[PDB]
Amino acid sequence: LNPSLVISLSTGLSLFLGRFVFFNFQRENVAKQGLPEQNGVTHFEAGDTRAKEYVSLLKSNDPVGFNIVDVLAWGSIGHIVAYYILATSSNGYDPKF
Amino acid sequence: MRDLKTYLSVAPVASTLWFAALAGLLIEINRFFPDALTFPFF
Amino acid sequence: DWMPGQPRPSYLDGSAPGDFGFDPLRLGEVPENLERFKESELIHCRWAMLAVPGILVPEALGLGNWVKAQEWAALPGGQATYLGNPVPWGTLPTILVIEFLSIAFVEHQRSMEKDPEKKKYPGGAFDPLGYSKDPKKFHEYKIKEVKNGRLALLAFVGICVQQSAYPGTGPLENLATHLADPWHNTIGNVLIP
Amino acid sequence: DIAGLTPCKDSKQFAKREKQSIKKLESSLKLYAPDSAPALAINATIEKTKRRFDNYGKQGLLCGADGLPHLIVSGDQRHWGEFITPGILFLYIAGWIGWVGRSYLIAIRDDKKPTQKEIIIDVPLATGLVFRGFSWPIAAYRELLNGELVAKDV
Amino acid sequence: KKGEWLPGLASPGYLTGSLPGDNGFDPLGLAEDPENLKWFVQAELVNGRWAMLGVAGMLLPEVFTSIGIINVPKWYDAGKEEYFASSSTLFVIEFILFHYVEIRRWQDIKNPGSVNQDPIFKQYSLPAGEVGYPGGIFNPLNFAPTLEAKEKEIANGRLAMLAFLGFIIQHNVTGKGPFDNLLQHISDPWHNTIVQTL
Ligand code: CLA
Ligand SMILES: CC(/C=C/C=C(C)/C=C/[C@@]12O[C@]1(C)C[C@@H](O)CC2(C)C)=C\C=C\C=C(C)\C=C\C=C(C)\C=C\[C@@]12O[C@]1(C)C[C@@H](O)CC2(C)C
Ligand SMILES: CC1=C(/C=C/C(C)=C/C=C/C(C)=C\C=C/C=C(C)/C=C/C=C(C)/C=C/C2=C(C)CCCC2(C)C)C(C)(C)CCC1
Ligand SMILES: CC1=C(/C=C/C(C)=C/C=CC(/C)=C/C=C/C=C(C)\C=C\C=C(C)\C=C\C2=C(C)CCCC2(C)C)C(C)(C)CCC1
Repeated sequence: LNPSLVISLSTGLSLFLGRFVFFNFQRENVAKQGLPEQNGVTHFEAGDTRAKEYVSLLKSNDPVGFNIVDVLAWGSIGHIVAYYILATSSNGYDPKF
Repeated sequence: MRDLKTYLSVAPVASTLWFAALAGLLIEINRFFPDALTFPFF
Repeated sequence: DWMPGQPRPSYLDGSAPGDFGFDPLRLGEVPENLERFKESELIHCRWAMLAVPGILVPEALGLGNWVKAQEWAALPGGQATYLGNPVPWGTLPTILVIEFLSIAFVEHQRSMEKDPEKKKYPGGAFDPLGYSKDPKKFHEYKIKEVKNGRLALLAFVGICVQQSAYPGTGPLENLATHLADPWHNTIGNVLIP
Repeated sequence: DIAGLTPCKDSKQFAKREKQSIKKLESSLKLYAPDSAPALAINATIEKTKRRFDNYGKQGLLCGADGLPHLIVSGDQRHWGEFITPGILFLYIAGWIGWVGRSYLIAIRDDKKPTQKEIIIDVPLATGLVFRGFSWPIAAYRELLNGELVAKDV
Repeated sequence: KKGEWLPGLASPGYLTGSLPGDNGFDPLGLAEDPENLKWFVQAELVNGRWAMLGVAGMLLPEVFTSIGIINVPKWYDAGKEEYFASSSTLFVIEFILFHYVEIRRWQDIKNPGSVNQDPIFKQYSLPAGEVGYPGGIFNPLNFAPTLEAKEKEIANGRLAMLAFLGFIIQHNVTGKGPFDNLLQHISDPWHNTIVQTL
């Protein structure tokens, strides 16, 4: 009901899940999938300057590598689910058994 | 006789005789049970 | 052998616990698929075995059937009831989030393993009584586990299909109505209305 | 009833169409002599029409708002006589034809000049072969199971 | 002399008289393949045995009730008479039992000898007989399975199958049991035949 409470709780919980539960799984999957490549070379290696990975802002001081991009991602997931909860709880819709 | 049989079994002649017989059979079946739109026996 | 007189698949010898050569569709042809299949089978068997008593025991008591006990959630004021008393945190969004989080964490922790024998039979913290000491007695326990698990899976299938056949009834109710008049009240009326 | 249609026996537009058809046929009859060959032919046609409509009502066909019979082919057991048992009959006859022709082709495939027996049909062999189509449903089934219906190596 | 179904016609080569009842009758050539012949012999055995049992069941009760000993209904209408159990219950029980026994028979047919053993009591196995002819417990009186008796079985089964076909067609066209038809024909054979029936 209280939008701030629900949003903050859900976002913090999603960040906790990303940081402590699914962290290693996601890192392993992104490692094994790798960068997108064309004709065997990555997009940057083919001459696409803008395809270069932004190595600057991706690095972090977190012990395990939790950086900016994944805080954005997990917080976005948390907010999406939080607003789904809020809208659906205040919608007043009721199915009939 | 033998050559008459041979020519009488050549594709066109055999086909025309077969189709004449089939047409006659179907015509008689329709005549006995005309205007049949379903199979009512079972 | 699952079928006296039918030749057995080559990749199923009979050494695995519960191997009876049943694989008509030959799904376990590839060994790396067969290992995952074995783990999945044990997980399903364990869930069904831990569930079926859960479907039956509360029904035997003065509570509703397995489908009525999970109908309170469809109401605007849904609130759960355990052993005849209303639980406090019974409202749906709670139960839902707590269950999702606990199950996700436990399942991920389970999947973070690559033995792959402890993948199916982990042990340690999950074997307090320590029944896995004698390697051959452990094998017969494995056989009994898989057999009872398959039986429980079949029982759960029967429960669900009965529920579909007669909506709003429970397995014990079906058993009681069968015992009331065996011959007339059977599956036949369902098969041939 | 099914698809909002009504039985032809109790339908009204069906009866109206029946009456109109008979009226149209009778209109021509009154012109000729009462007992001439054209009059007899027209009377026979009228009787045929009456019998047809009575039979359609009898078999229990469904009639739409147009007043014409409609065929249900969904599989309803009340209408298997409309498409399913005629369908089975057609499948039997067509498989008879195809199996007999295939048997002939396979039989004549071993000669040095098979084409000669194709433009000039070897009737003696054909008369023996045509009767295999009585039991082709079994011959084809065992042909498939035995694995030689379909040409391997292709 | 293997028995000729057409004195003037030679018998097919694939038929050699080894099988009981081999009279060389196969105009359509349905057994050109040894495997097809091996399957069809078992099919004929089982069909004939079922036909014999069924025709006996339809005939004997009818004549017995006609002469006045038991009061059973006709075979065609015997389905309505209400028994101690619902019809569907009886059907499903029969389905289970037959689904077991017929699969046992099938396993015997596919690879002979693999199902001669009782699956519950490890002893009590069937004597190593031949497909379609499983002796042992199925033959308590132990009548000799001599070849001549097998031919008699085959002939009686063929007669029974013909008789069942006649039973059903006569009931469809006339509308009563076969024995009533025979009695009516005997009363006046020259005015009670298929011609007058049709
Ligand atoms: C999801 C449950 C599950 C799974 C994953 C397995 C997996 C396995 N089983 Mg098992 N089994 C099960 C349930 C299961 N079983 C049940 C319920 C029974 C009792 C009927 C058995 C009885 C059984 C025997 C007797 C044997 C096996 C064996 C095996 C292994 C080899 C067969 C194989 O590779 O196919 C893999 C199987 C699957 C991928 C599951 C198929 C799922 C498909 C897609 C859907 C099935 C449709 C189903 C009929 C729907 C019913 C619905 C209802 C309305 C009726 C394998 C590891 C053999 C073995 O060697 O054991 C080690 C063996 O002999 N099973
Ligand atoms: C199985 C069978 C009958 C079984 C009957 C049963 C169980 C009846 C049961 C009941 O009655 C009771 C007891 C009590 C009743 O109240 C109820 C019912 C339920 C009704 C008959 C088979 C009957 C089978 C028949 C008639 C088969 C005929 C086959 C023929 C003629 C084939 C001939 C040829 O095949 C050859 C041999 C060679 C080929 O090359 C050429 C051709 C010509 C094709
Ligand atoms: C320092 C640190 C810490 C902490 C920290 C924090 C707490 C922070 C943060 C943060 C956060 C917490 C973040 C977040 C998030 C993010 C983002 C980036 C997001 C998002 C979302 C979105 C964007 C959405 C949108 C939408 C829309 C608009 C539409 C509709 C609705 C929705 C929702 C869908 C600690 C002490 C623990 C430890 C050490 C380190
Ligand atoms: C029931 C029905 C229906 C439907 C159905 C369906 C949809 C199904 C199917 C089907 C299918 C899916 C089929 C298939 C097939 C396949 C294949 C693969 C095959 C084959 C065959 C062959 C190949 C043959 C050959 C031959 C013969 C045998 C004949 C003659 C000779 C020859 C050689 C030609 C409907 C509803 C409409 C209506 C009603 C009826």
